[PDB]
Amino acid sequence: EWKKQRKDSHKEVERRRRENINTAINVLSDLLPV
DNA sequence: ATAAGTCACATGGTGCCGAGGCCGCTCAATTGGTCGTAGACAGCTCTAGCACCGCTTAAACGCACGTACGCGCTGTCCCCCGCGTTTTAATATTAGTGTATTTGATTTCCGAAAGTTAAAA
Repeated sequence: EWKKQRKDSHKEVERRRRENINTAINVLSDLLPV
């Protein structure tokens, strides 16, 4: 049924968001003096 | 309108910190069990006892009594000490050295034990 697929896709996009935040934090951290 | 998307919310869970709760290792001497032998015993016979008379006269106890002997006696000699005093040496403190003991690791020592037999009234 389609509703579980909707939930799975929503979960996937949420995970992508969560990963993007960490990637941005890491690349920002790599530039700092310390 | 709705698939994508951001977002916060809500719950997940993973990690580290005590901590009170079980647990692990060891040695005391108990008691469990088991060999083998001191122990009490099993017919026993005869020892030196200990009466059990049955004498004798050698001790012995009293009968007498006697110097010896005692026991306080008594002038007096003496000596011990109660102090008083100077001494006087006994405190009782530190001390490090100089063996004195000393407790590990053997490491020989040697006689109790197991044959084997010498000797033994």
